[PDB]
Amino acid sequence: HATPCIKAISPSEGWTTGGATVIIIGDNFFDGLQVIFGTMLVWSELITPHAIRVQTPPRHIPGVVEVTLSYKSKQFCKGTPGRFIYTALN
Amino acid sequence: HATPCIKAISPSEGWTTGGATVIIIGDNFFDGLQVIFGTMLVWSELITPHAIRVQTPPRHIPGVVEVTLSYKSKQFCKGTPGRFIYTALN
Ligand code: EMC
Ligand code: EMC
Ligand code: EMC
Ligand code: EMC
Repeated sequence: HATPCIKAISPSEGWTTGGATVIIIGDNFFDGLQVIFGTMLVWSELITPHAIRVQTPPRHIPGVVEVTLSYKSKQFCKGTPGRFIYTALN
Repeated sequence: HATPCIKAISPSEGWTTGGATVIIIGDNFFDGLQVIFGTMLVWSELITPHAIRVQTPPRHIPGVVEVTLSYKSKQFCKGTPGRFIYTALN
């Protein structure tokens, strides 16, 4: 299908303080594609039609989150969500 | 420990004629790092310590290649190399 799809993300770990640049790669990306990162909608930008750059949001609490894709307030469910582990320095 | 390594490549397939923009994600990337497509070495452009950008070199014959990294004429090899598949239009 031509539905947006995440292959992998790097880095897949980051501090709770956030702000680190994450690259999401996969299939069928387009400008306007929204990225949802631990439930927060983040600013994003296509590097190519196969790569997206986002900054990690801050997160109150350490642990695994999902990275998913959405457009016009409607999420896509093709494939496997990106997985990102927040860690606390503290 | 601090060694450049490939997690994934997007897209992982290209035409034998080369020139395609490819994003490679991983860890420990830096300025001046080079990429080997089977036997062909190309330059990269750093995006973050976790992603680089290359243009695929042409390959005379279609097929699967191992993708590895290099710096100062010295190839790295940590973990599982990347896989890129050349396809012919003909
Ligand atoms: C299911 C391939 Hg991004
Ligand atoms: C978990 C359904 Hg997009
Ligand atoms: C530890 C292989 Hg990027
Ligand atoms: C041939 C695996 Hg460094």
